[PDB]
Amino acid sequence: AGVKAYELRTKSKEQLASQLVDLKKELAELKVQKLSRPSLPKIKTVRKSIACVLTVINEQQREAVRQLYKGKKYQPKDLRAKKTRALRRALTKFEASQVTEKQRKKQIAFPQRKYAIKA
Amino acid sequence: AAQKSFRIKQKMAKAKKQNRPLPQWIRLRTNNTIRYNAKRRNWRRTKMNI
Amino acid sequence: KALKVRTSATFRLPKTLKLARAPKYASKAVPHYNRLDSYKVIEQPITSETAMKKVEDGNILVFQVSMKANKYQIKKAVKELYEVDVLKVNTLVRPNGTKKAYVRLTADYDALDIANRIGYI
Amino acid sequence: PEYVRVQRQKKILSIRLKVPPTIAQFQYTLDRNTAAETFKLFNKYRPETAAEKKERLTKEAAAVAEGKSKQDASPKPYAVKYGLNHVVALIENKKAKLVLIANDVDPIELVVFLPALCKKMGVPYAIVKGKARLGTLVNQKTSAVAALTEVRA
Amino acid sequence: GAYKYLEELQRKKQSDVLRFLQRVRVWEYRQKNVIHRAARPTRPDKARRLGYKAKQGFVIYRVRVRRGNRKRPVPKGATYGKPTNQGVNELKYQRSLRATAEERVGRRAANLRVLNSYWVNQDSTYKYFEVILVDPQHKAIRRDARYNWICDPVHKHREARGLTATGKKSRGINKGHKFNNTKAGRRKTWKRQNTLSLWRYRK
Amino acid sequence: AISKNLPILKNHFRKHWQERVKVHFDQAGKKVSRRNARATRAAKIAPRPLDLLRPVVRAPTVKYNRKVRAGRGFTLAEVKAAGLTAAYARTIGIAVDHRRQNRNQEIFDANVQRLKEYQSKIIVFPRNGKAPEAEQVLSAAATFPIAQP
RNA sequence: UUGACCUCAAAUCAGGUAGGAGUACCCGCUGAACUUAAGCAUAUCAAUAAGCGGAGGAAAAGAAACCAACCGGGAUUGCCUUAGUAACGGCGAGUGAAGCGGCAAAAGCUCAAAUUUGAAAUCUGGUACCUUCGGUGCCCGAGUUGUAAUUUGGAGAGGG
RNA sequence: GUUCUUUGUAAAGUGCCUUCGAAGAGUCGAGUUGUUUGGGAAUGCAGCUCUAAGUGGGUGGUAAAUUCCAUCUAAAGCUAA
Repeated sequence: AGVKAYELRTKSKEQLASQLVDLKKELAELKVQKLSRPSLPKIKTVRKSIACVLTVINEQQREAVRQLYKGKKYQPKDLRAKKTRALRRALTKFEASQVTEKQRKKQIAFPQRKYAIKA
Repeated sequence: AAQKSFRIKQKMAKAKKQNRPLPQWIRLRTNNTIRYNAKRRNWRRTKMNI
Repeated sequence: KALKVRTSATFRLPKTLKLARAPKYASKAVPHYNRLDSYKVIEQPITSETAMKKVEDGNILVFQVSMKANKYQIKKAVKELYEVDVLKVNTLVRPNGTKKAYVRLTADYDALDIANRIGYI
Repeated sequence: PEYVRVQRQKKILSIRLKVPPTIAQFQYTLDRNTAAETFKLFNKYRPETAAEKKERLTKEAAAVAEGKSKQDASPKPYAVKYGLNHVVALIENKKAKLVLIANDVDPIELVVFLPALCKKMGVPYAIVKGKARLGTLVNQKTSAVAALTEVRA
Repeated sequence: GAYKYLEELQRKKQSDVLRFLQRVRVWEYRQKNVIHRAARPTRPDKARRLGYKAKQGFVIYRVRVRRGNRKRPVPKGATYGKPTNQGVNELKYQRSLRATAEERVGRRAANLRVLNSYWVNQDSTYKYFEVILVDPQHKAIRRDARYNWICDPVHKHREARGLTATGKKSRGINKGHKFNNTKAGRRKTWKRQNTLSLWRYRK
Repeated sequence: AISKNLPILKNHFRKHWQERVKVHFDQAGKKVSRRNARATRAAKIAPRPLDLLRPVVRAPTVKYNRKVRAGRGFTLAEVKAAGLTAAYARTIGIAVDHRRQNRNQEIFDANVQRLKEYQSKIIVFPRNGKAPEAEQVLSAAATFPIAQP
């Protein structure tokens, strides 16, 4: 069988924690029956169900802390867009598009004109 | 020896587990070319150098 | 006015006020759960024929335990997973790289009667 | 400590050596009594701070474009001129009437020519003790130069 | 403008007023560390014409280096080669001492960028230099597009690659026939004229 | 080593020349790249003539002084004589060289006439965005060629 | 006594940054010998290999303290050519460019040096809010030992 | 292609007359030493010593003095193909 990720996201924080304990209890019993039977493929379903609950549990707490740091500077570093080491050190679009006040007048007064040569 | 660090014994445990023959069901797999364990080690035939 | 009276010829760094850390963001913002809980301390019982005879004779439970667990956590997990009293815990590292724990119960409990509740016998 | 010893012997090393006449025209600074009236007269011409400049603009944003004024709603300023670049230019253009020079400028070469420039240009000058006190009347930390161009009657 | 008066005064280095300050300052700089932070530039007019500005992010360091030639290591003087390479005591270290001063500062403050440097004082054993450093991570330099070019990563350790004023002087990068060997790069020019160019249709 | 009469050859192959052999296998490959680069550029620089107008220039060095050659820029005194400013001229496709002068009347009047014929053959589009498109001519040199006097 | 200033420190202070790897190509330092000269020491191999430091998708160079001696060219780079030439060298062995010319590609620029002086007009940070690669308000600070605006020699500025 | 906002008694360009016109120092340069270069009475670089000028200075491939001319504007910086 196995649990479904979409069925777990509709549960509260305590329901997921209580379900994780039951899956851990269920895994313990199968590890006792495993040593007395030639094969036990059922143990894979229980182990991957635990990974599903732990993923949803970690996703809910990460989403909750992402909302209390929302719309403010200095968000924690694992909730930040890594994307590269070097690209993080690169200038932002605002900083890279900065021009001095003197050259701003030259671009306004003398733009690159559009023209063609036939007549 | 007989009074060894944990790091030495950890490599001892790994070398003991790899000292096994091939499982018999591996030879029956489709497109299999492995015939015998070519990385077999024996304490009398060759030393593992820690 | 005069200056300070110094009774020693040695000048040493003054004790300045140390400020406690007040970070503007958490270091990880999600605390990791218990790395080694009761279900990770005890993995599976060891059911070799020599280990089984120690259960009904010496009232000693033989378990395979995590290599990161000490005698404190093994004792705490045994009395929480099975609700028994522990007299002493003896541990060894097996030659295959796994930890083996000899858990002896008190005289108020029977190891054979609770190994049946656990399963294996 | 080393920083305490290096600043005491620096004063020591600077008095055992023969100081050239360009330097040591400092430390003949204005006396304690005379400097009192100098800072009493200069304190009446403090420049506007960041505080009282703001409500000056508010009254100038409601009278010029509204009362059909030519930006003359505020009176002509009377403030002490400060800054090495500004005052040196005022000396060359015969605009300063009294120049105050600090004696404790650490890069002393900034103000060594000021007594010579004031003398040849004929403007009176006074080497005053304390670049920090000069900064107080211009609402800065250090000014090291203080000049007066005009004065009320 | 007072900067004209200091500029003319700094050229009278053997006058009595400058040589007294030279002897006082050479003592003070020697009591401090080899590399130490300078609160303000000793020569404000010299620094500000080299790119220094008086705002947050511009850092001035004072550094002294040992004068003289460069002794080849060659333990006990033996070189094990032709007699033309047996010289040990008259090698001249093709990089200037001012470039060595910049490189020592750039390793201590690795978070900064070396802009320029200038001579401040010297003695028999030590030559003293002041190096102008900028902060590429400060918002005043990240903005203010007159200075944000230093933040783009091609300018990492300019003094270590000879990209500073003293670095290009040591590399000889100028214009004219006198710099034919070194005008686009010594190793690139040599590789250009030591390359056998062969086409599909042989010429 | 020296025998069997032959001209004395000077072959400079006594270094590790085999490490610096450059065979131009990409002569056909890079030629396609230049045409591709020229094609993708012209679409980005919509219908500008892909190159600036350049003046007529007499070469130095009497081996070559008898010829005229396309120069760099239109020699600031010449730009004012044509009736426009240098900063405006750079935006219309007139390359400007500030560091060369005029000491030849024949060259000067040929370059001034070159600029007059250019302004009479352009369609400067307004900044508004009306865009009465004037489908591209890919060369400004093939329209105003350099001719020997 | 109290409050500044200057210099120098301390803190698990608030927020950042540097290391290492890779290293074909690039920017520098350092630097041989085998070999060739039928020996060999200058020379040659070679301003190379090895060693070390520092970058990028290219790097470097780059808008003349240039080439020229002309009826003058006009940033840099690369290719063809100049040319195995001028020249260098027990003038032995060998080494060895550059200007012009044709082409590829083309793009120009700004700081210091000025009194804004009838108004530091400049900027970081903190905080609050908002349309959040930022913006606005407020509050400390930086800064007159000079931050903005104007000007860069092709000019340009004060003025009329 | 459409659409919302007017920036602004703001900024920029050109004509004539008048007064000015600030422009980089242990740097240029020189001696010597080493290294390097095709650069040869010394091409570049570096150490040491000496140390500038303002109708000035650098360069003009033979060292020096004298008299002209030509040509650029160093000792600060950025930039695609």
